[PDB]
Amino acid sequence: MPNFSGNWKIIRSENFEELLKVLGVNVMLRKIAVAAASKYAVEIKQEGDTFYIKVSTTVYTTEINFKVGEEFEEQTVDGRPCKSLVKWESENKMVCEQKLLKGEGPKTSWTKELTNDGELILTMTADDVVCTQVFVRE
Ligand SMILES: *C/C(=C/c1ccc2cc(C#C)ccc2c1)C(=O)OC
Repeated sequence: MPNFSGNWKIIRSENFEELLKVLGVNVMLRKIAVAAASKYAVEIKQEGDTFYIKVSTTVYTTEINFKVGEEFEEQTVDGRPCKSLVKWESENKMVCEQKLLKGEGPKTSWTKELTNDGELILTMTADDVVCTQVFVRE
């Protein structure tokens, strides 16, 4: 029974650098971030409403655990602790609204969707800007 469960590898990444600009990241780091983003792998274990997600590059890995509908702490795309909450939008799309623990900055959110043709699509939004990363089953 195919759901979000599996090992995914990035095949495209539109607007990553623009998003990091909105998050105040300096040019050079933006450019390295982009280079490193072509090696993004994602591992998802899913049972019902409940998700384990590991995202790794060449040199960094992180894990989140969440239940749909339950608040949890994570990091934004610019690595600040935030409050996060995930809701379904349809059978195989979910959206996440984030609010900052401490401090001021852009409105962030993200979405994961499992298309009919077997891709995983990730959007990440900072204010006006929308990054789109497409993944395929490893
Ligand atoms: C599930 C997930 C994956 C993902 C992909 C790319 C990311 C880039 C950065 C940066 C900088 C942070 C987190 C990423 C996470 C996700 O939910 O991301 C928000």
